[PDB]
Amino acid sequence: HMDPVSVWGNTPLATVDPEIHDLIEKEKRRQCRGIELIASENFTSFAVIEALGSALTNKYSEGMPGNRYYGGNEYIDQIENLCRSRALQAFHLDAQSWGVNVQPYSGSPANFAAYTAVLNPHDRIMGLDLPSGGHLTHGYYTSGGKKISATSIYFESLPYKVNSTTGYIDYDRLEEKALDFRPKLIICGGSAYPRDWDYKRFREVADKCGALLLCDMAHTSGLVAAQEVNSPFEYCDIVTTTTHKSLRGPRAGMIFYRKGPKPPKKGQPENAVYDFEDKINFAVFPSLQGGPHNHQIGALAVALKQAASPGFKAYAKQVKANAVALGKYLMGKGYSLVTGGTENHLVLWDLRPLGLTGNKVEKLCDLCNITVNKNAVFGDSSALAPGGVRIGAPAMTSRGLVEKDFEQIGEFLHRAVTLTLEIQKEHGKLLKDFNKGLVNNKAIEDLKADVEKFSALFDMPGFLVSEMKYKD
Amino acid sequence: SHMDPVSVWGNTPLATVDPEIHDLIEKEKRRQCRGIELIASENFTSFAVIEALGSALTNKYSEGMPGNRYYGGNEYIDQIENLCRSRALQAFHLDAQSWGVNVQPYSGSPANFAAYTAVLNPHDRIMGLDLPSGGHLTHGYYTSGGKKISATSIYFESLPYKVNSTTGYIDYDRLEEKALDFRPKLIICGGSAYPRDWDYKRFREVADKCGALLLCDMAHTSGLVAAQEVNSPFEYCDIVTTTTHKSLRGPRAGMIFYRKGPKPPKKGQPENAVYDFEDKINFAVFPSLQGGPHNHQIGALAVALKQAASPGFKAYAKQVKANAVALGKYLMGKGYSLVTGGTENHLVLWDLRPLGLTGNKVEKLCDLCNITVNKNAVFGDSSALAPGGVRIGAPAMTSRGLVEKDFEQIGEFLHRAVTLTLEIQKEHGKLLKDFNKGLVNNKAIEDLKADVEKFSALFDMPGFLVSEMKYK
Amino acid sequence: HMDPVSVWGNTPLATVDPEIHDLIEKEKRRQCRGIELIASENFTSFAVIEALGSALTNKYSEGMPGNRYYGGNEYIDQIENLCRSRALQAFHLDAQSWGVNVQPYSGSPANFAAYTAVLNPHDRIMGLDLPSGGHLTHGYYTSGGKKISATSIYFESLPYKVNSTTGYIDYDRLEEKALDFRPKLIICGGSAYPRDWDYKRFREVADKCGALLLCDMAHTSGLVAAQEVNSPFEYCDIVTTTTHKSLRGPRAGMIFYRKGPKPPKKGQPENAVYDFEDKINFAVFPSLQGGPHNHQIGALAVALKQAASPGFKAYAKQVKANAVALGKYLMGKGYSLVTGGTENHLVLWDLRPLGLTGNKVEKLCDLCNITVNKNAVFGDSSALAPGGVRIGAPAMTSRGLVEKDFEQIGEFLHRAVTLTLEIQKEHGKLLKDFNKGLVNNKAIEDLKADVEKFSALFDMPGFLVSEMKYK
Amino acid sequence: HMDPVSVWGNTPLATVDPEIHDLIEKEKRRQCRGIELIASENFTSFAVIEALGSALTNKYSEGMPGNRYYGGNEYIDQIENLCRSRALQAFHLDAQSWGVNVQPYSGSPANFAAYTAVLNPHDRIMGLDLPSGGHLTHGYYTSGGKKISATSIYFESLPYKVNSTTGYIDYDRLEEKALDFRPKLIICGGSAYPRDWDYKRFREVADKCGALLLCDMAHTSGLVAAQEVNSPFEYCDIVTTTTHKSLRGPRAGMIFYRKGPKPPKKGQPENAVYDFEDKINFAVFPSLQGGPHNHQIGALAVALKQAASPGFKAYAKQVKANAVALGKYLMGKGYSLVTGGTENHLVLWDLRPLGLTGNKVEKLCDLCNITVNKNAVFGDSSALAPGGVRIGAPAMTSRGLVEKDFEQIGEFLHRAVTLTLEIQKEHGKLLKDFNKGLVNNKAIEDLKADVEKFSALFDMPGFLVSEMKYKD
Ligand SMILES: Nc1nc2c(c(=O)[nH]1)N(C=O)[C@@H](CNc1ccc(C(=O)N[C@@H](CCC(=O)O)C(=O)O)cc1)CN2
Ligand SMILES: Nc1nc2c(c(=O)[nH]1)N(C=O)[C@@H](CNc1ccc(C(=O)N[C@@H](CCC(=O)O)C(=O)O)cc1)CN2
Ligand SMILES: Cc1ncc(COP(=O)(O)O)c(CNCC(=O)O)c1O
Ligand SMILES: Cc1ncc(COP(=O)(O)O)c(CNCC(=O)O)c1O
Ligand SMILES: Cc1ncc(COP(=O)(O)O)c(CNCC(=O)O)c1O
Ligand SMILES: Cc1ncc(COP(=O)(O)O)c(CNCC(=O)O)c1O
Repeated sequence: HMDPVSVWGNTPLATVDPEIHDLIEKEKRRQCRGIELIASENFTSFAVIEALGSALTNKYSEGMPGNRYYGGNEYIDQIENLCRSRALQAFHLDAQSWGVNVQPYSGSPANFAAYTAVLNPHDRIMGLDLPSGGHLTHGYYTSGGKKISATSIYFESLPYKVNSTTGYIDYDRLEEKALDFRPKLIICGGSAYPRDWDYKRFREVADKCGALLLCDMAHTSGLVAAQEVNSPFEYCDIVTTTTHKSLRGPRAGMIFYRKGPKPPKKGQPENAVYDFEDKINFAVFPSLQGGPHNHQIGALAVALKQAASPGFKAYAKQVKANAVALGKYLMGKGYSLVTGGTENHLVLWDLRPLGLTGNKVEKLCDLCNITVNKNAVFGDSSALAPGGVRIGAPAMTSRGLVEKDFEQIGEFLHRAVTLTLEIQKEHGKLLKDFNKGLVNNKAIEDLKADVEKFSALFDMPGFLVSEMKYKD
Repeated sequence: SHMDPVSVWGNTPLATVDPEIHDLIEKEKRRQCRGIELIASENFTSFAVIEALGSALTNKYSEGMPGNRYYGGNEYIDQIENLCRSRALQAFHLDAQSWGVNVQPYSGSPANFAAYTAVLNPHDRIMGLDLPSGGHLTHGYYTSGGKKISATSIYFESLPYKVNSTTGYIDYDRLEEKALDFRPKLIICGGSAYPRDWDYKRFREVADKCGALLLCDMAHTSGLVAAQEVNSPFEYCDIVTTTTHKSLRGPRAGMIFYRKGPKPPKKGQPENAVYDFEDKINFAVFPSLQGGPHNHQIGALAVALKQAASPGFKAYAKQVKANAVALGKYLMGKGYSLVTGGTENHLVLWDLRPLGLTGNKVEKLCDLCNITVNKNAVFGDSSALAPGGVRIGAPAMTSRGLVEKDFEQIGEFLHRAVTLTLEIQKEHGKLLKDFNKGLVNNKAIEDLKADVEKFSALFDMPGFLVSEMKYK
Repeated sequence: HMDPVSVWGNTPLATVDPEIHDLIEKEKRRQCRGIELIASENFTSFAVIEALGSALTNKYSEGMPGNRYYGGNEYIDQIENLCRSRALQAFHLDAQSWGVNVQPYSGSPANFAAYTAVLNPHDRIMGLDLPSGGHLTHGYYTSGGKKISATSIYFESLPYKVNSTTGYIDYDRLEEKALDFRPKLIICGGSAYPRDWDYKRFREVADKCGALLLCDMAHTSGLVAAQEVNSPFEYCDIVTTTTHKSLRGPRAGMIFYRKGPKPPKKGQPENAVYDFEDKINFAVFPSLQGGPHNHQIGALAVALKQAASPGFKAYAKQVKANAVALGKYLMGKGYSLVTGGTENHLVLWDLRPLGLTGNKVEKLCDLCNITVNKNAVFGDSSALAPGGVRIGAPAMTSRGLVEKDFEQIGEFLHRAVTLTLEIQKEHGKLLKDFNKGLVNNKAIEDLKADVEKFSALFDMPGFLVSEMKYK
Repeated sequence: HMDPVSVWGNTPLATVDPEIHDLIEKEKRRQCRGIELIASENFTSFAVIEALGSALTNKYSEGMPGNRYYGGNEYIDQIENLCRSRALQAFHLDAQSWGVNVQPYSGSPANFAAYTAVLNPHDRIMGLDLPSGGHLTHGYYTSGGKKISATSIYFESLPYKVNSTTGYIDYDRLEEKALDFRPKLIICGGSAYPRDWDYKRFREVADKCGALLLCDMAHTSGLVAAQEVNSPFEYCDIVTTTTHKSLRGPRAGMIFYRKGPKPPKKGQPENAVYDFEDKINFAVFPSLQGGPHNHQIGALAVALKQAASPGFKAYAKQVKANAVALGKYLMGKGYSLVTGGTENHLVLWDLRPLGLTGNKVEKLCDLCNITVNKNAVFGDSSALAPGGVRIGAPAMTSRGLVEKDFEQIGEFLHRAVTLTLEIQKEHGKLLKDFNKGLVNNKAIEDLKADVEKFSALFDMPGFLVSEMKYKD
């Protein structure tokens, strides 16, 4: 016999799947009881989460609002239309000059669709090299010639790099490379670059070589919405983004593109108009994706409303201030930060002067409930044991931490790195030897206890701590 | 210019933070439980799945594999993903020594593109079921006019195989002849609108004769496969891809299953040869194509896979098939043309061309009656806007507890709707603008809508509590 | 010290390089003392040869006449212009409707340039499958999936086949495949197809799937010039060819292409014109080739004047009549010819009913001074030991042989295949065992002697038999 | 009736085709009555020409000696074997360490086959940029991004350039580009580079990036054979060449490749052997070409015997001395030569400091029977009106000219450029205006007459002037 609808279909998770329920409750506790510093993470709102976990998941809605491949989309269409209009509003865009596709499943799908829209297979792209701070999907292949991202397989990549001494983008080498390589598309924006971008110069280079210019603002999108960093929309043809990083929304992607009359250009006819909209929509669907994830789109619409608020503007300001305060504390202890500071939400910490690799710092921190990620820095070839760790402010800022709290985070990090060195000095640099120091280390247990005491006190968005299964 | 307290932006319910989106979700909830939802790729998932989907799991970056991540903090995410993978193998009755599974694909189209990228180089040759014959977009779809539609016909070289134009069954002889001439690297089986089971044994014989890999995309029928109610592709295929939101009744996600261990003996193949899909498939998903896994989808999928392994789910799958057959017999008794003259799965494909109708007209009129279908290509179609068919599926309404007699009532509603569509076309014209005039103040549409809603209200509804919904 | 110009630069080959001179003299004797049946071979004229071996070899002339990348082309331009105009005249083409590029180094370069002009990498082509009679450059990959020609690597090939029982092109399967595969270019013409081509049906198929239509007439180009087979120009967008086969010229290629207004077609705009010329020229140079080989172009101009003569039409008629007479004799002995005859210059002889492969027949024939080539027939997978031999009439017809002489050739071939069977019957099918039967074989010696006696009855173009070193 | 064999087949060209015969005789006179300075031209020997115009043209001989697809090759095989063996001898190569394919129809076919042998479509190559002196087939696309050579279409090119101060290859910039772009193949050798090549440094760069190293020695092959320039064979994996430039043979190409045991390398198994031979042969045939041109192969065998002689070594020395003397004379008049001199057979003359383009100098020289070619120099973007002219010594040296005669050539060139300036000064820089000065110009007539008077006296290889139709 079939189970009654109520039994399988309405019973709460806690009863249907106690194993998964318990693991989610353990993860909720973990998010509360640690210092969460992954620069691409955030804590999104309960309101976003209620839309994300909703009956919107049940609907097939391929196509565009008002031109679907399925019936039943009267309300899904209104949700998607509201999501798109709120996206334009959040970034201060005129709807006659910009459009947006909100269907990409995540950031990497958004980028691959934007590229597919404007490029044929094997067309040439240039993005920021991964060890210089660019993303996998900006054309990443290794210095050993190994193609990693599919954006280096289906397209031809030549990454541009930062200056090897200052850590800032080398705009002169960018121009020289672009004039030699003749890319169809230049990508700006990054995953681990701690400075703002001269989009005007990128536009000058793109015009000189006849390339399209795309900005991937995934990491700093929340700061862009708050008008706290340079706006890529002033100079770029296409702007892609994720929505779950500094924008504090669900996991999703968006592709913004110019519409309407083109600016004057010698060699271009008069009354010319942009022609990105149809190509970008087609690339997302039917070229690459299938059904939109409407629960993500609904959740994203919520997040875009929240991003347009004065409270969100203050949040973005505080993110930047917290990142600067943390960077200043770390440099005050003698640590090496790439570019010697930050203009955004992250710092990239070069551990090579200490004789450490980022995997060791990440692992020790993780045992202490300090959540970071090892990260490539300039010149790295090892993804297993890169030379850096990357620290971001969005998630802890969302819990209400201010500059003095981020100075405490700096001291926790300083204690963690000091302990990592002590373990390496005692047990060795080989990872199998280093790991011996991670067992029954009283200093690790004591640092973990201190971190938990610090972390547990702060508020947590997304659920009620008073209702959670694990309060200790 | 202060930040909002965490409680205000971060803990307040959706109903207060975003009344507009809340109201639209409430309207969509009513729409889902007050009409007859017949899109064959839709289902109504459980509340337990939805609670995992809307959870703190959305906040985590966890690129890599369990135990080998690019970020710290994955102690519990790793346990959730491991449980998802093990439950996936268990749901399909697979030995872990012989099969593995990647549960990170964001959806079905991402799963297929990653599976192809794993085993194919750009421009390698594929053969899948042609879209008008019932195959999916991602099976290499380009049109009979030569227009490349799916990226699977751009980045790879496609030659679709077709059904027999008179019987509607796959033409296995032309499949073999085509494969021996075209020499594909990969043959794809499984479909989106094919109403019969698949001779996987014959597909394996063809693949062996031409040296191809064999992949089954069981997206639509995966729930039936898990319940052992249709042929298992795992007996004969190298790789099996699927979505999880169709007959499997889970969240929107994809999975890629692949063989592991020793290869079966083959002449010319060396002794002790082993499969080598695992590393390539994992690498294709990440870092080649995707970024961070969507852990809330993975957790929700783990729940759905536990639910799929139950005796109640097997009974559900049996009932889905029985309902589809009863609907088909009812429609054929009236004279309606079903491809292959019936069904062996969860759907029927209905050719409207003998009536002089296109599927967009039927879909539009049905929608006004709260009967949710999709227009669908049938053999020989070239129009996606106005195809010659409509596709009807049993999973969603079967999940509301409907049995055969209820599906006969659905058949009568569809007969009434198609009759009304034909009557409107006879009175108002075949041109869409003229036809549309017949949809205003149509008393028979209103009567049918009222009858549909009264019938729909007789049944329970999974995923949310009807007693608590805003629009009662 | 440098050698004086007269020593290194003006002294004849016979003194500068006796080894190469002696080998050329032996090759000259071989060509006029055997029976030369390779269907793609001919004996070109002394006049063609004099232009081929000339100071034209010294010139760099990249570009087009009147638009060169080098100085000094006052006369090279006149030679190339005359070659092009004579090419159009030889094929009865109006210069308003057809142009031609005469720079391709050979046939395979001509085809690759024609494809490059109209296709992007990986665009789809369909040509006649090699075992069905098509050329390597028509998209050849094997039934085992191994890409052989670069035309299956840089482009995406789906070959069409002959009917497995009749040997004629299966036009219904061609159309069905083209509608499914949607090629950008369909190629017709072949290397071992013994029948004429329904270019009209090819045009109907090409129009149904929106493809360009190209004919590679390399083998039969001489017959086309003589209006002795169907003209591909009536229906094809592009016609490629070699010049050294039935056309009886130097080794070179040409690409003909339509110019001017396009014929009426639904959907295409009014006043639309062909746009092949610039693309085809650019593909030849600077895309693929470097300097034209002006000695080949000059020699080609000579051959094209000779091909337009009344004597050449008579030659082309005789080539066809000789091929038919040869095929009739062979079938009268019970041999299996693909399609049961011929409409062109060649026959394709299926040896499989005899239990032989073409490599054995080719090898025994070679020992008798009967020059053939083993050849794929339908279903073959082995290039080493294919199931057929291909026999052509152009070369021996150029020595003046007529039907009764080709009947004697048929008898020599019958003797050779009989001896091949006798050796296999005694020594077996394994090649190493078969080869043992070729040592001190008195019947081989007798057949060779009869072949040389017969071959010496006829004149020889291209050089004077009376002046050759080895008489 | 057919024409008798003697009539069509044995009658001399002078009777069969008086039009073509007369044009060849006019061309023979032109070659005698001018100063022929195209650096890629030569005057080959009568002995070469007799093999080139021979019955060898009649033979189909696809395959390799002893492994043909046609009967009848008993003597063609001996000719090809002798050509190959003499090719190895002429370049002082051990047959156990090097092989050679002598079937390429010309230089561009040789290069495309060599690339096809070792590369897949879209693999990466780096060659000398055309304006820096590289050949079309070294990956030429323009600074405007226009793909010109098929070697920039079927493969992915990134050219390396000369240093703008010195005019020599900038080896550090080559290394930097190679490490960023990661080519599969690096090409050295050139068409208009007036200096020798540091093959040792090319090998160091290739090893640092894991690339194959190919030298295209087409222009200087005669100097290489005479051991008068650096040997590429010491360091390159593959060496391609034409045979009609300084080698003084027929128009043809050759591909040399390493064979036998590989040199010691960490990260490579012991007893490793080279594996180029079969791939190179396959690329030439059956991949790209059809029947070999046996008359070219026979003529090439003759030329290779002649190239191995002591007289040819003296010729190669004289070519270099003549180019130096010419360059010294031009620089003494104040002209600008790229790199300030030459180490090979050519000089590249930058006309830009004069306010001239190379098309004007070429046209005026051509009217005076001075045969040159306009040529790109560093920074050029115009193929129509490039900034230089290229001048070579091989052809006139083959007529017996020595250093003092090349000083006279320098004065004729000086008069030509002086006249070009005077015409431009009077009539203007616009080509239509400049062309007005080329009509009824007494100074052009006097220069032409002086050139003819000078040129007519010298000997001419390849035919007997005493027998030519036009002696005035
Ligand atoms: N500048 C930057 N930092 C970043 C990212 C990025 O895209 N750009 N990431 C964006 O997510 C994460 C790192 N993601 C990476 C994924 C794969 C490889 C990589 O090279 N993998 C090789 C080597 C593996 C190994 O040695 O163990 C491979 O997978 O084979 C590197 C980084 C986090 N930090
Ligand atoms: N350094 C160098 N010099 C050389 C050659 C070479 O390959 N490299 N050549 C080797 O043979 C000749 C020049 N060949 C060339 C062929 C085409 C174009 C080119 O860019 N053509 C464009 C633009 C034509 C136009 O503006 O009129 C085109 O064809 O569209 C340039 C040079 C002679 N000198
Ligand atoms: C600049 C940038 N763009 C796109 C993405 C991709 O988003 P998805 O992971 O949702 O595909 C990232 C992810 N970067 C993750 C990190 O820096 O840790 C990114 O940093
Ligand atoms: C066989 C098959 N495979 C893959 C997919 C793709 O799943 P996503 O939409 O999640 O990308 C579908 C979707 N088919 C939807 C339908 O038939 O209506 C499908 O039918
Ligand atoms: C270095 C080089 N390589 C190959 C070639 C091609 O040879 P073919 O033209 O036979 O294809 C050339 C021609 N260079 C001619 C010139 O410099 O004027 C060349 O200079
Ligand atoms: C139809 C056809 N096309 C092109 C070619 C190529 O010509 P080249 O060999 O010059 O590249 C051939 C050669 N066919 C040779 C044979 O059938 O024996 C051919 O048969």
